[PDB]
Amino acid sequence: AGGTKIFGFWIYLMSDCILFSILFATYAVLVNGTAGGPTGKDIFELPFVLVETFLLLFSSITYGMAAIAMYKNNKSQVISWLALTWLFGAGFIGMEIYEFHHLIVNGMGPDRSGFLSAFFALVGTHGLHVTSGLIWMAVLMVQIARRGLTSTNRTRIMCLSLFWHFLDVVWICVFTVVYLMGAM
Amino acid sequence: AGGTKIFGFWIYLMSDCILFSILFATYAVLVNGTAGGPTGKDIFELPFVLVETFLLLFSSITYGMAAIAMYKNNKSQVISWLALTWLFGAGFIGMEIYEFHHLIVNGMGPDRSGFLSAFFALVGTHGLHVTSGLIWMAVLMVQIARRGLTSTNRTRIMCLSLFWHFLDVVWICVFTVVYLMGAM
Amino acid sequence: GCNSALLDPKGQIGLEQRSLILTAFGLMLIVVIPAILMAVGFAWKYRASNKDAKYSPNWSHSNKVEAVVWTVPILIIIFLAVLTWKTTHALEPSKPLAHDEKPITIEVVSMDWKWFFIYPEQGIATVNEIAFPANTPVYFKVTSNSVMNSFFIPRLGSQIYAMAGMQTRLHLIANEPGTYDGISASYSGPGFSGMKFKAIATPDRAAFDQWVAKAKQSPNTMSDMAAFEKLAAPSEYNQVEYFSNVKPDLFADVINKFMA
Amino acid sequence: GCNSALLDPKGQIGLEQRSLILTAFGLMLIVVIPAILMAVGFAWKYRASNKDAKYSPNWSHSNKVEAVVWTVPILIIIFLAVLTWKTTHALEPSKPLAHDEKPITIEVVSMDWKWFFIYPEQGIATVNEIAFPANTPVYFKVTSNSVMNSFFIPRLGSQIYAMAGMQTRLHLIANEPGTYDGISASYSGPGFSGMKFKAIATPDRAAFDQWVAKAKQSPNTMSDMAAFEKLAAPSEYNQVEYFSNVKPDLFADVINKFMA
Amino acid sequence: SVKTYMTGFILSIILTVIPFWMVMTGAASPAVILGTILAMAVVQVLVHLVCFLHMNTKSDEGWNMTAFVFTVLIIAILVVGSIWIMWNLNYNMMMH
Amino acid sequence: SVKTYMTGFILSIILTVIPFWMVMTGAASPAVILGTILAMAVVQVLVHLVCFLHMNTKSDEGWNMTAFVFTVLIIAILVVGSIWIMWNLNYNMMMH
Amino acid sequence: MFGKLSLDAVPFHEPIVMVTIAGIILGGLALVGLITYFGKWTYLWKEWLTSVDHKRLGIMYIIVAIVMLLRGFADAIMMRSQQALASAGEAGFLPPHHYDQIFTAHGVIMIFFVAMPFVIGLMNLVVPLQIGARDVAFPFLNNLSFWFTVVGVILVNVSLGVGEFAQTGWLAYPPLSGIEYSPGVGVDYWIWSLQLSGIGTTLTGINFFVTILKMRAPGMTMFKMPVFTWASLCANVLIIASFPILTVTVALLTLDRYLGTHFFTNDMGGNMMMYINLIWAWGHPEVYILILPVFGVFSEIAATFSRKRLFGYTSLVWATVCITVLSFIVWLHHFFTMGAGANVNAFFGITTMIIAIPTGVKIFNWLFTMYQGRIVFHSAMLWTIGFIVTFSVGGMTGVLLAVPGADFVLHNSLFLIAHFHNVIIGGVVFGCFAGMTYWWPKAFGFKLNETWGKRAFWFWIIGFFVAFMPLYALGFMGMTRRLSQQIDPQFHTMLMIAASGAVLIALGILCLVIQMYVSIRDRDQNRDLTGDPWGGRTLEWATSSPPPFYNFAVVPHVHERDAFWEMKEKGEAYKKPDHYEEIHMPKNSGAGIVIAAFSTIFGFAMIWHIWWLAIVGFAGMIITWIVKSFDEDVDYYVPVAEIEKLENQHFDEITKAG
Ligand code: HEO
Ligand code: HEM
Ligand SMILES: [Cu+2]
Repeated sequence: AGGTKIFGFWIYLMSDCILFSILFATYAVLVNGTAGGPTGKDIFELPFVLVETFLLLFSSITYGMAAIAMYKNNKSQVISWLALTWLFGAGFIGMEIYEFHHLIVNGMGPDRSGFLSAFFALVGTHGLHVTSGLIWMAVLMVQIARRGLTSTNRTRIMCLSLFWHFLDVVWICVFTVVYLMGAM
Repeated sequence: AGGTKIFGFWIYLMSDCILFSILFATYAVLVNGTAGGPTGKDIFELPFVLVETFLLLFSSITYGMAAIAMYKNNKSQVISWLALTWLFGAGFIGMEIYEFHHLIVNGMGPDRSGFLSAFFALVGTHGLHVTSGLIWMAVLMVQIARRGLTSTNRTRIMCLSLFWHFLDVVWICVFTVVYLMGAM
Repeated sequence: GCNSALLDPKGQIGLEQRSLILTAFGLMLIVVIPAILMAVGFAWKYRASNKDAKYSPNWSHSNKVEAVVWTVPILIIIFLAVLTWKTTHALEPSKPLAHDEKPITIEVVSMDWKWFFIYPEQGIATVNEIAFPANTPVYFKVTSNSVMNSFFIPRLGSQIYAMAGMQTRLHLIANEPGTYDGISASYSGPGFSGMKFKAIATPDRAAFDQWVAKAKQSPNTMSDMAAFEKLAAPSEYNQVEYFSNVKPDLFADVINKFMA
Repeated sequence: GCNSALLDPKGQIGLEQRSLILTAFGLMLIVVIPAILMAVGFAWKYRASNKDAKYSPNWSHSNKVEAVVWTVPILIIIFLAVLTWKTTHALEPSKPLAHDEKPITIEVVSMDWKWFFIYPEQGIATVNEIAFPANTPVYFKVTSNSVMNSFFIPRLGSQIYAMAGMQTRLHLIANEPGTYDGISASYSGPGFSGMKFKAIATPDRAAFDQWVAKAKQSPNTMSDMAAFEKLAAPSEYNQVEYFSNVKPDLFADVINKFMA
Repeated sequence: SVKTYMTGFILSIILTVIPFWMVMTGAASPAVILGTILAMAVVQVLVHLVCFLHMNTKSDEGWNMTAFVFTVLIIAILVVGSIWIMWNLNYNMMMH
Repeated sequence: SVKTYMTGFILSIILTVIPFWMVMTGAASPAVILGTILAMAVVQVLVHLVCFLHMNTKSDEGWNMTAFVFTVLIIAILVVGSIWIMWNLNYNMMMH
Repeated sequence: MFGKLSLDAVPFHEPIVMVTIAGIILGGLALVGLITYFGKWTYLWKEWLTSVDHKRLGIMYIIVAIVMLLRGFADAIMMRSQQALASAGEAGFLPPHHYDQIFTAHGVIMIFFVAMPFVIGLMNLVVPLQIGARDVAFPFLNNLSFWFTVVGVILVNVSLGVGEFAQTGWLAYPPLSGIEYSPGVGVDYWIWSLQLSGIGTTLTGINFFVTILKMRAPGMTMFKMPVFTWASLCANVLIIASFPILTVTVALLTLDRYLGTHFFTNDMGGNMMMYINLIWAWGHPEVYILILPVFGVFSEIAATFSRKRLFGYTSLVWATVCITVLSFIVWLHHFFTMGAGANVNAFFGITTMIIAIPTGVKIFNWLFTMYQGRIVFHSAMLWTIGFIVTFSVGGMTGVLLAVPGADFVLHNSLFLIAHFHNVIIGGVVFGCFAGMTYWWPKAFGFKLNETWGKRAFWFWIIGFFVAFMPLYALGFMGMTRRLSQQIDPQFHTMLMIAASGAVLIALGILCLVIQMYVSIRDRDQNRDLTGDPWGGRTLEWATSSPPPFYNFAVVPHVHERDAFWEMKEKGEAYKKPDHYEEIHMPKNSGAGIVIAAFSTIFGFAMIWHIWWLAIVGFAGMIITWIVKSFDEDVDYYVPVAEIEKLENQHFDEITKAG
């Protein structure tokens, strides 16, 4: 039963891979779109992106430890690891929201240029994906606290593992293409 | 037992297909090779090639009738059809030898130009192939007359069928590429 | 239609395109006609009613039949693809025509629900009309002042798109003098039906010079962007108009309006 | 070799070729070095003598290992193939060099077991020696009077073939003035070892004009095909020779000898 | 059977007669007179193989056909490659 | 196991630190600074998938992997196609 | 109540839209009245409105597709009448402001809400039965997908009632559909309708792709499935790999329209061309999603009615796989006239021409399936023969259009409309009606009236020829698409002939309705007793003509290609199992309709800029999803008694009929 659901979620992640590849192509076409506006070199702070990358990687490792603990048939360990993963994810989302607020207030919003619009679209799509993952972690933790480690709960944890690791892979591609290559 | 021998002869014919394709490529490269000498339009007589094609096709049909007669377990019919096929093949070889003699005597031999050399090579290779087929028919008929329709004889007849039909296919390609296209 | 716009063209490009259409039609017929013929033949000959018809309820694969089925389409596609490559590389609108006469440059700005044309060498402007001498190459530089449009003269030959802040190149030559219809092949809005103009292929140069002189006598002038914007007001079924004085670089300014 | 002909070149084309060699070397090392290291590592660590080594006599497939094995070669070949395409399209010998100075045309006829050079613009001929000013593009038109040869100056850059009745184009520029060795890279017969010449990249133009004037003082002249054929006699280890007067179209006549 | 051989013979007669008659009379544009004769030749090639040709066992109907298909791909590589390479090598040595 | 996750974590730290340090300092030619970071990213992409990513059943080890491979070919078609088409479409509309 | 919505949003003045709204609302009121009078509200709620069951959702897709076909064809009639009147130098009765709305709405409805619902209906109806499964992998996901499609349909219909619809064509090209040139709310209707429909279709694709691979009957290998299952798997692969492109493209356009970004604007460095590429990157796979399953249907029919085994099974499956692979590298053939380089145009032309070979192979396999078989002239077989004849000409015109040289003058001309309508009517709707008449007994337990079916088929084919053959000539004459006013009189005659064709197709549609009515009226005389009306090869015909909510009492064991045909040949087709076992089944869920209602509210609020209502709708969707994620009582167990009773009833029917 779990196998079919996990395979279905894997096919959904492949669909989501196509979804993100289209945004990547759109950004690549509109990378030089900006006219009389800020460029990649002018606004991208590399230390901020490095801190974001390390915190999301810490989130991935903590969730992995949660999956190992679930294989170890322990509830408290899984709850603690999920809490730490959610805290790291919340920190990452906080930094992304702060960066977007700073860009918008300084009159560099998505309505300024094609380049800024494409940048906002891609990073925003990743942001909504990560916040969906965070809401899923919240509902999964409140379900574990009142139901325990059941077959359905194990299947949900495996699906969320696939989702979270996929998001980290997408973020690797994002910082490689958008942030790091732009600031070159 | 017959299956393995027939399959082996089929693979040999595929090797021979590669052999003839190399000569075709060589002729195609050296088609305009002739310098201060006869061209395709100047020497190719289309009626002669039409008579050659019809006589070789008659050879193929008669040999097919021989194969049908062999399936009908009749000796005399197979002998008669093989004799008629050999006569048609001998006629075809006669016309080819006459054409080569006429070309050589008129000072248009293979030592005159690249085009004439390539033409001689391809048509000569086909000629030696057909005369090998004729010698094979001669030995096969003299074997049938003194041994009858045995398993070995049936296998040899099938192999010679494959060989002869392959030669007719090669001649179709030859008159299409060399004779008919040249005279265009 | 025997007397159709595409099957009886007046331009050269039209003639090669018609020849290509007919050759393609011929090549596809050799496979399509047998398909329909065999469909009707097998429907009629092998119906349930017939008793003499051969019944084969276990013959479910044939190597010969499969080989024949696969081969002929492959060969037809190979020949038509070689023809496609040759024609596509030989009928690119962004390619100058091979002719003795020097090409005449026409700039085509596509306003909302109307057509605007500029002769920079002659220094004149027209609305919903063009003119050029017969048997002379014509070089169209096409852009859109607004929403995407499609410059198209069916009889002369190939069409092209007009997009904001982008210049697209096209070449057309007329073999026979006369009047030809020109439309838009891209829906631009309510007044899209309105977009209609006439191409006059004059018998000789002298008629073209007379037409240019007549356009030069227009009281109206297009010297500034303000006049261009005043004309560019949303209007429907605009009549043929003429403008004597034209800014040396108007097409450039129209493109640079969108900073591209 | 650090001070090698190819790893310490003096020509531009040599410099891009050395850079390309080093980049390719670097890209292939990232996969090759681990292969040899793992070979030695698995030979030593997992020998029959070791008892602590993990034994897996049924682990015969791994999806992770197979994915890793397939992926890295594919990526390395993709990057090096993109580099290969760019460099190959940018280092074609049949491509004029981008430089301010006008290229100097040298014709290279490859006689049996010797090298012949013609300066048509300067109207001089040489045997087993060339000269050209430094930081100036040189345009070689190379053909063979006989059996296939290979024109090659290792320090300057790329080589080419010399074939009977066929002109082949090459471009070379020298960044540093001096004397460079030139050989044949195609075995032409017993005297193939003999084929050796010197390329003199003069510090300035004036030295090149002095060399041209010195060649002009040669008592010998190459005005007719009879003199060319007399020189073209089979000879071995031919010394450096000069010829003052040259037929305006000698290279053309040498090619047309084979009617091509 | 005799029927398939007779059908092949008739199709071969037609696909040999038509190209010969077309070329000897110049009944069309040279492009058409080339394309159509090549098409009829390859069909006529297929005609002889489809009818006259027969394999006794029929046992490796999958196999023998696979061998035939592979023998083609190699020819389509070698001939086209040689023609293309020599076209390029002849275009790059002309006195220009 | 914990071992494979820790190994993945260490490799991820290295493959994230090196590109960042290289870009911020301009330690090489821009061509190298692009090629090497792309290589490390795709390796680092593989690193996360090889170690952190893990399937429970492992049952369709043939299948799940086939799905992953196909999802790539489509991306390599769409992204490269879009970039190439837009490069050509932008080169053909410049004021020349 | 807030935002752009007001008393001026409803068109009081325009009579045509008001009489259309009156017709729709009186129809709805009459249907509600009839349902209330018969008191079938409860039955529909527990058995139809909220059913995980695949057969019910399939039948409901068929119902939605049929009812939307009427609106689509009404728009077609109105456009054809307007063109005919405008050709005669008359002002006509449809202003451009209404004609643009009509053709855009017609395109959107007939592509998204007529073809796809019917095709996915057929998939839900037969695919789980054919593979020998009891249900789909994700039943609740299937129910949610149905309700999302219904939400899209509701938004498109209510667009007429309040505000207006998009006037930018059925694909909404960027510069016209931008906020600068389209200030109306129609483009928002288009955006949100297609977004929610796309989400539904993506979920459907994932569901079917998992179901086909994972829940096959034991002993049925991949190369032993019926061809329709192969075609369905290929179509679902295309859906999964394609629909994200549409989702992202529409999301980018709505970001441009709402937050004033510059993705596709003509200024501030926006690249408008990008949108076209992206939409066509999604556009061309979509059409194969419409054409792959129907091919399967015809294959199935070709197997059933020729009374012989299907020809070239391996060739057919390899051809459909080749079509699936090639349908991603050909999209640029939509805009050769954009002005891309000769290299790109030639390459895309060649690769678009290449995909023709597998379709030809499939047509020839069907022809040789009819070669030496006993053909019965049933409605389905007539549909198949008509499909072959029409689709051959359609494909011919298509490969002709795929050449860039021909495309440089035939692009956006009525030749293109003749092509796409020709191939759609030939393949999609023909396969739809063929499947509907072929699988009707497996959905209701009685057969369709053959006389009315044959009349409808003849009317459809003759009407289609008469209506669309003149469009080829008009395309040749240089008349372009989407012309409304002052049409050149030289195009009058052909258009008049087209008008005649239109009314012929109308009669066909009327015939179809009458057929269904009489088929419902005389159900007691045309019942399918044995469960095998036409002697079908596949497992679906093993069950009773009303299939139980559990497809099979015992999951069948398969050893060969045609399972049911081999079972009949061996003489073990109807054998009583020794004992029946308790069957695990999923419960009916009511959360699908709640999520659908919340999504409808969210979409409507987004269109009319009612921000608080949109937030309420989105929060409602997420809260309903989270709440349904809590409860665990989602499945139950069917006892041995009920299974034994139904099986005994079915076997008694077999014995009495046999
Ligand atoms: C059912 C719907 C559907 C399907 C499956 C197809 C599939 C095809 N389409 Fe039609 N298309 C369809 C409906 C449309 N197509 C379109 C766009 C479109 C365009 C671009 C429009 C333009 O250039 O202006 C071309 C050239 C064609 C041609 C074809 C071809 C060659 C195929 C092929 O994939 C299949 C063709 C079938 C064949 C070829 C079978 C016949 C062959 C036989 C029997 C063998 C004979 C052998 C040979 C011909 C070699 N399609 C559009 C966009 C309209 C718009 O712009 O809004 C629509 C709606
Ligand atoms: C049943 C008979 C049908 C008729 C008589 C019909 C008629 C028409 C007409 C007249 C047009 C406008 C063409 C023009 O611009 O001049 C049109 C457009 C269109 N039709 Fe249909 N149609 C029919 C069925 C279908 C079906 C079944 C579909 C889809 C599966 C479909 C899809 C379209 C599309 C996509 C357009 C283009 C809309 C646009 O240009 O924006 N049609 N139809
Ligand atoms: Cu298409």
